[PDB]
Amino acid sequence: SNDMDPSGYNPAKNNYHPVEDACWKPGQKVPYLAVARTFEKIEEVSARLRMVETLSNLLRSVVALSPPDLLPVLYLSLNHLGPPQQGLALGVGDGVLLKAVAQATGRQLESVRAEAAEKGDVGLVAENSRSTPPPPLTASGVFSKFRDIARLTGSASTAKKIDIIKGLFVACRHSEARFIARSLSGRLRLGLAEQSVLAALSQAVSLTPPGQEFPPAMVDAGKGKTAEARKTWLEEQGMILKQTFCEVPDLDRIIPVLLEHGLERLPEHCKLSPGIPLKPMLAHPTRGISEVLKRFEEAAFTCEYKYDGQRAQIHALEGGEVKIFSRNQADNTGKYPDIISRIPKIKLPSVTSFILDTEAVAWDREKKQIQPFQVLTTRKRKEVDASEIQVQVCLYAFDLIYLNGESLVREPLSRRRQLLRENFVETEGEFVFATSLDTKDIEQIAEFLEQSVKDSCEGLMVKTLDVDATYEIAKRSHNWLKLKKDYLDGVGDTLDLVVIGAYLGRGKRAGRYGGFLLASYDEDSEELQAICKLGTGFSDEELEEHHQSLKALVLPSPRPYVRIDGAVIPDHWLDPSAVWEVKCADLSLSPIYPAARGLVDSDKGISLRFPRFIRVREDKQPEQATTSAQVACLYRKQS
DNA sequence: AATGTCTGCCC
DNA sequence: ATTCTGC
DNA sequence: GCAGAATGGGCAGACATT
Ligand SMILES: *O=P([O])([O])O[C][C]1O[C](N2[C]=NC3=C2N=[C]N=C3[N])[C]([O])[C]1[O]
Repeated sequence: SNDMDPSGYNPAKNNYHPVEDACWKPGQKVPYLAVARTFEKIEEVSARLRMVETLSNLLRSVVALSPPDLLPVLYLSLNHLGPPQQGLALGVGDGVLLKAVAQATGRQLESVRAEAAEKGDVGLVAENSRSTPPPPLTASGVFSKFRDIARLTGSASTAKKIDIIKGLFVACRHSEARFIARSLSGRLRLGLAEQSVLAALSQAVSLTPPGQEFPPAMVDAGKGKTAEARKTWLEEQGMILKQTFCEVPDLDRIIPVLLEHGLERLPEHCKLSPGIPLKPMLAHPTRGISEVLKRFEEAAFTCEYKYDGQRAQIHALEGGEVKIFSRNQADNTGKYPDIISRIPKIKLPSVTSFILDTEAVAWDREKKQIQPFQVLTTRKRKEVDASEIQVQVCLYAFDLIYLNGESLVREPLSRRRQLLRENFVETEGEFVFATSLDTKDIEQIAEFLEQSVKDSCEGLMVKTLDVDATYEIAKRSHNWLKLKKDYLDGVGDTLDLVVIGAYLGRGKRAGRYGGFLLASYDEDSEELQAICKLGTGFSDEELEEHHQSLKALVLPSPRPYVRIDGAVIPDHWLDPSAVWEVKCADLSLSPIYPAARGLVDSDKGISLRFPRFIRVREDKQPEQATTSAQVACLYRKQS
């Protein structure tokens, strides 16, 4: 009966009925166009609550009509390929994608490239493209082609990905090509990501319980509730799903349990366990110690060195298997044979399993001192052998999430940290507890902040010990504070840099400039040397003003005294004129930027770590910008 | 063999 | 990673 | 304050090209 064309699917309508308002039939694969139309409706709105309801409508229809497609539809909505620990990646960026578009349309790659840049969205290019009879795309078919792309490996694999991609585009109808392309480029731009997908899912399976006989007698379990009881109930079901997901961020595990046992019984089937990465506790920036004392009020807190390495979530399973996961739940085990072989040394004989929250820091065993993050990044990644490791690592342990088969997630940090100290064993330069200070005295805190930089850290992490001090990400994901010198007004490295070029903006930046190429003044050669790009720190209004004043400085070709070497050629070369104050966290030795090359190193120039716009220096012309010699001086002052 | 470009993921 | 902003 | 979307530098690895 339901022969509604998916082109008319409207998951945003009032009084959405999961069966009758779907654009597909019970037992039919969810059409990809149904997902694209949901994306369109989500795009058109800015209230996340409207977005969540719209997605929820789609999901309720999937649960009611096509339950096996729930997982692909969710992954499509998250724009992921599977669980984060499986390390599946498309291996497709704008390069492979635009080359695929060019072939599907007959156009030259430069033309497509130029249009994508101007429109700021590869989706608009693929959609408005003449594709110089295939069945309609389904959600699971598209999902599975994405996974086919990601699995393609070896010589000629790029051509094989382009072929799959072209096959997708030739079957696309209406808005499908826009979202296929946006999916492949990695930016859906819905205004809706993981938190809203979770809210939509918990809402969907609460209103339309999975697993009923068809047609479901219970299509809207909110209908018997007052508005206020409905809100309270959806919030509680949502919290169940979110807290479970933060401990087990694996839809492949969660969805079957959801579909079979329902959401209220989810915690009984999915729990934190070693070997499945969990979502890490994150930190909010603070702009000074006073801000720390106020945000925390009367809560006792501790300060810890903020080490400059990579987060390493170390799992030791019952039975001895050791896994190491990144901050993003990627499996880094194969990267760290040195750490696996040192686990025996770090725990008492009674420790049978754990999840440790640590920072892996590059460590010079000769000098017994910390090495910079840049050195850490020269470690091999895949399938590393333990004897060939050149850059040793020292683990700085700061949290214990799971111990001897018990979750510590609801334990306050005071207790988790005590359990860390009591059950684990320090070895200098191999595994040590984060340097810490428990105080509320500004003097000691300021001094400790100073000491951490002198001890080659970035600053401090500040964490309450007992008040709201648990590790429950679903309750507050940014429960910690980070205090870095470069956050403090007038403390960090600031530079005055010449804007030499602009890059057309993507997404909401389309039609203006999203980034800028900046240069220092090389006094000796009287040239401007590219030092970094810049794309954060301006309000939207400033960004519109920058575009409006700088488009008048656009040059057809660059000045001959403007050296950019390996930096990305700007979309618009700009007459050097505008001078901007830029803050950064650090200077780095750069493989591409020419700024100050030969003043520290004969071949490498210098770039900025985490540059951000502070303000225009309308009082300066290019010759008053920070010089390359000063950039070198700053770099050496880092020691 | 060597080099250059693209990508994913660290921050 | 930093930063901005509509809700 | 959340959640999301803009955006930064730079590495190893995987390919492509020569
Ligand atoms: O938000 P940021 O990504 O800048 O910082 C969080 C990040 O810092 C790392 N870290 C180092 N030392 C730490 C620590 N986190 C928590 N406690 C201590 N002592 C860690 O990798 C975080 O992800």
